[PDB]
Amino acid sequence: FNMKLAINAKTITSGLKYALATGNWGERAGVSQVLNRYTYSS
Amino acid sequence: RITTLDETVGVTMSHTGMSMRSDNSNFLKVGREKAKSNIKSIRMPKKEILDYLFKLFDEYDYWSLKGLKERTRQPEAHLKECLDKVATLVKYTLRPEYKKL
Amino acid sequence: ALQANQTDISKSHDSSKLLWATEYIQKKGKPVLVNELLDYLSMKKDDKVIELLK
Amino acid sequence: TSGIVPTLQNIVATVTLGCRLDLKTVALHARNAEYNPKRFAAVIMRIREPKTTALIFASGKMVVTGAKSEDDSKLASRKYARIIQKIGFAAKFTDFKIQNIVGSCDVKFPIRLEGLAFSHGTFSSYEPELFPGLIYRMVKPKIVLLIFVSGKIVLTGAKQREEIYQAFEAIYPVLSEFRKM
Amino acid sequence: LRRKTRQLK
Amino acid sequence: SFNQFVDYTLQDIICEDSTLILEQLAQHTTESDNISRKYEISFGKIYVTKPMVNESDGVTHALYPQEARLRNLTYSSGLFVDVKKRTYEAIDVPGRELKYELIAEESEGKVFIGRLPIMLRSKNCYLSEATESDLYKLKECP
Amino acid sequence: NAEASRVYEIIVESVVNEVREDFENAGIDEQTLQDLKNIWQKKLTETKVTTFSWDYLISPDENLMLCLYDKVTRTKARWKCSLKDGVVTINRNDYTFQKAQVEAEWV
Amino acid sequence: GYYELYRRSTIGNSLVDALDTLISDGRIEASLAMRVLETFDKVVAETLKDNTQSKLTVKGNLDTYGFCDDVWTFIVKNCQVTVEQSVISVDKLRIVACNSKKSE
Amino acid sequence: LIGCRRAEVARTFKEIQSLIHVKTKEFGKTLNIMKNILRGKSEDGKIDTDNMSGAQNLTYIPRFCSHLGLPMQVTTSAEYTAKKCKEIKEIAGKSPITIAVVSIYLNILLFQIPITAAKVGQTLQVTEGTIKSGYKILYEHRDKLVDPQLIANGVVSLDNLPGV
Repeated sequence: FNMKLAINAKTITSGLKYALATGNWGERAGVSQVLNRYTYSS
Repeated sequence: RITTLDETVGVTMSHTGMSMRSDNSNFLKVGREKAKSNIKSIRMPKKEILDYLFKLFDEYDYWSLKGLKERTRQPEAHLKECLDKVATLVKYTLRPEYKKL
Repeated sequence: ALQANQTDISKSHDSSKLLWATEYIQKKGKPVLVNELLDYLSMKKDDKVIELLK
Repeated sequence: TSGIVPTLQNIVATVTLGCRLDLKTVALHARNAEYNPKRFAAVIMRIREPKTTALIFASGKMVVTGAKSEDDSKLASRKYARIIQKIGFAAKFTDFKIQNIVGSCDVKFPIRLEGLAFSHGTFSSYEPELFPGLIYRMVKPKIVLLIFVSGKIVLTGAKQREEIYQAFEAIYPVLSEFRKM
Repeated sequence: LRRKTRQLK
Repeated sequence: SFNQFVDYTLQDIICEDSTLILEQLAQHTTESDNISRKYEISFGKIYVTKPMVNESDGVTHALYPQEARLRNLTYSSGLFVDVKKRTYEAIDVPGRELKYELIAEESEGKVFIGRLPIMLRSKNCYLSEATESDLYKLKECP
Repeated sequence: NAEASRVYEIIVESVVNEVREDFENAGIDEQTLQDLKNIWQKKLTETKVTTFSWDYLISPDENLMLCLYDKVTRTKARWKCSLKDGVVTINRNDYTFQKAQVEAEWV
Repeated sequence: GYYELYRRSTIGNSLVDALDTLISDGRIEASLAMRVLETFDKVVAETLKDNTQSKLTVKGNLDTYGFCDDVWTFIVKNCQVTVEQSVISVDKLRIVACNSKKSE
Repeated sequence: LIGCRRAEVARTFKEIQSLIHVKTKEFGKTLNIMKNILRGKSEDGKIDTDNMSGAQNLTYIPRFCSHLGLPMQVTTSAEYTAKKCKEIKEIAGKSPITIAVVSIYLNILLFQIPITAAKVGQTLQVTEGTIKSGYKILYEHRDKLVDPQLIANGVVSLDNLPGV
């Protein structure tokens, strides 16, 4: 039993990155969008 | 509130991933528990082990291989030669030539 | 050492003696009289193993 | 060119008799015996004047080791055969072949192992954190060389005295080219 | 027999 | 909303399925093997570090938002949880309920469980405690 | 050696005390214990070992030690043995030891 | 099971002479004597393991070694033996040792 | 291990053994065989460069100092010390891990970081005696193991290193 291999940090890291990098809330669409920086009011 | 670690980031991560430190835990070391026990044996003369098998069969009429090896404490190679000549497998049992006596 | 190595034919079980006798019998080109057997196993008189062989 | 000849340190030779032995009888009636069938499948025998060890097996095969000379091994092997004969078993000297020769020497100067490991990368195998010595497997003849930073060379694999001399004479030029400082 | 391995909630 | 999640929700989620129990029955094959083992893994408190990035060579250093934008990196921190590993065993006499007893093996270390992206100007971000002058030093717009 | 004598007294005392049950099984009289105790003691003092209260092949006066070995190793010319719980006899003198170290060079 | 090597020692040899002398007298059964020896090994092993603390060391030159049936046999010539204090010079000291790990 | 070497982020045998459990004998034999295979297929049609060299000690220093939390200035000084550490024959034949750790230890005391050797060897899994034993050999060549610019500026002085 190796604790370093029993706990896979890639699961949490990629799961959060994927759901935030794209709009796919899973493993709903358009939940995350590239922030609009054309002007301050935008 | 959740607790925040104020130590240097390079220090907190010294125990993560491929680190020079080696794990010193004995939890669920199943392979270690049984792999440690290992001992060999030697084939003894036929005239003595062969008699031992017949007394063993007299005690019980159906002896398993693992139990047979534990009692005999001898390599399976030599035991196989004598076992076939005397017993048969359906669990090994003594042949009717000697059992029917 | 060889003389002491040779185990006495008085085995624990009569079945053991028959197995060696049968093996010794099979390795003979022609049938062997009882006299040959008596020389093989030191039981000159009528032994149960001899009867069991028949 | 080098002017220094390596000195032999170990010779591994094997001898046979073609006869079966009783290890237990030999162990009980032999001066120097070590028979542990649970641990090893032979009887370990040693002699003093030549200071050699022999592993005598139940098949009549021996492996003499520790002899410092070809002729000294012959005396040791003959004495080993005589010891078996004196016990009573049928033992006769048979083919005597040297299976391995180990030599050692010193070049008396440091060597840049990194340079050798790079240029001669097809033969060298240097793992600093696993073994502190470079392993050079010469192709002709078939001999394995151990190179150390201190300038000590260990030669193993040679079967005759000529090959070990040739190997060192053929390796000195490639070693001097990579001499440190 | 059994599966020699099970989880208790 | 993010501060509430990081401060309280993270601990609550781990405090729902914290315990994982594996039960090894007697496996009656011989009278010398009649003990039944029970291994338990439990998750304790959860710790969150400051934003950081680990490079290819394995060096970890504090990451600031300006560097993350330029280096195409993810602005995230590390998550650590205290893990307690317990093992129970008992003599499983046939046809009787068992009484598991602690066998003097209770290990109790921090385990990395992934990286959590950090929202800027949050309690866990470097810019929450930075004054206007500090932001100018960090090349951040007030 | 006082320690050797004390152990020897213990050994003889243990044998006679423990062997009583077996003799009763054989149905022998009680006096045989005294005779065995007496004869054995006279032999020990007769040996005068310690003070008492009462070629290439293998071929009392001979010094011999009987013991147990914990671990024996060698380095290419030297044998080192770690022994324990043994009794040794040297020059008609007997000793007992809980542990012993052997360090000999095999010429 | 307990080893029978101790029968070769002074105490063991004296017991054999005593029991054998009684055997010649016919006052003790031969089978009974064997039982006594079997119990003799037990008591000697127990007392030696529990009631001794002396330490001695021997240094010399080996003249003959031997191992068989889990029993080493060394012969050290020109060896110095020290007990706990006083050194003893021995011309030829033979060593016989059985297993420390009791064979069941 | 081969993959890490090709990426110039080579790890150590112990670091790999932490995750994959294989005894060193098999690990070493497999690596030598694998390298031979790569060489054999490289000539058939590269594979190795200056990075393929086993030692490549300079690559280990940045990670080791990071584990200890030392500043980048200390890391640069250690790199210079390790690079110049190969001129001494008494230390050149030592393992690169020990060379790097002892070099790091020398710089740790040079800058007076309050980190004891008991923890440096505990974190990097190196015997303290080996660290101190190597320090004695490395203590006699201190003048040649300190960056001339650092001493010239005045940041570090050779009198700040304790002497035995």
